Amino acid sequence: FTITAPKDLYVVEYGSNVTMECRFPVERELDLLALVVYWEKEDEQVIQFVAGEEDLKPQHSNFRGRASLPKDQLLKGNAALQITDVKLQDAGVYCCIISYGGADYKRITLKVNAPY
Repeated sequence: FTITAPKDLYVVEYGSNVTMECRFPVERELDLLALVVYWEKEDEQVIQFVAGEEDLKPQHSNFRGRASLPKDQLLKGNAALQITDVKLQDAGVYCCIISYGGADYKRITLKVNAPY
């Protein structure tokens, strides 16, 4: 079991949206109840999807209502993190962690260009 992140780094503009791919193999048919997904950013949880239960942790989360896991991508084996209305603070090293049978992780860097 190994996850593939084709893009190692993403460069985006302040105020825009970004979707960071994180793909895992589905042999035959997907059992959401066996799937665990965490996205972190430098020892800070962005979002999690654990056996069908999603938690944004918007308890003073820095991504209160801007982070999501589109389920049309989850079902295709892509645990993509979508961040809307990006801010400078969002730049950094993200970690995508998946457990589906086995477990693996990939680091992904986000760069945010500011206005002039």
